[PDB]
Amino acid sequence: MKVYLRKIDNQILHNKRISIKKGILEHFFDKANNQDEVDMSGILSNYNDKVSILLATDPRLGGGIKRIISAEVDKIKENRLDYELKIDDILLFTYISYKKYTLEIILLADTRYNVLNGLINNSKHLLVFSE
Amino acid sequence: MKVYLRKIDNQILHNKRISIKKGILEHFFDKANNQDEVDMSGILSNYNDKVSILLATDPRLGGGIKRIISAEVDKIKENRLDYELKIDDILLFTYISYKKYTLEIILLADTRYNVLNGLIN
Repeated sequence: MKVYLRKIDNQILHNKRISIKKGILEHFFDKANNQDEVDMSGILSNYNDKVSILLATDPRLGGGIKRIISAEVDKIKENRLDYELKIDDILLFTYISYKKYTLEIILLADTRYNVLNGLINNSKHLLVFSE
Repeated sequence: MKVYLRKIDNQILHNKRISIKKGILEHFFDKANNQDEVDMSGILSNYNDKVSILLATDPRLGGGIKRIISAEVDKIKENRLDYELKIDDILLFTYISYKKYTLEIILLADTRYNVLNGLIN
């Protein structure tokens, strides 16, 4: 299994597309080419959409990436009435199969947060491998 | 950076080695070739050694890997004398930078264990 952890920052909260480093493009998104697409779905919402790899300037996720995130935020708001996606929340991407992924938001309040935040340490990006 | 989580199982204990699968070789050990070495230190011990990637005959970690693991075991034994590496303990490898790694044993009782085991499963 492989997982990609990304901490939310103002650039994500503001921009329409999330930047990723080259290591992530190769080791997690399978060396994708510009304008390639992968399927991605949100864990709480089962909202599924197409997310694009944009390699101009630097590697970025686009397409449906923010709609998936927003759908997950919508599910969390059902239980956490006053919740907005915020800085230092963690995005957890799971590789399912080739060009298929899942996405989950790890809140500060989540029981997994301290350990996952512990692993991310200083970076904003981390790949976690197992098996 | 990246992290590789390897649960101790009966194969590791029986075969007395950490096998290397193709995906881990490519994405965590940077497509190392046979006999390439990386630096690796144990977290609790700060014991530093060289770990070889041995692809001939049975792909595996080699070189100093056994000395790093036991050095961590020895640190754990300071506070739990009967501790031995056991099934379901988790090996936490961290990629620091190119050819440079750290290793830590996560026991069942470590407060990090349940969350890390959750990722594995």
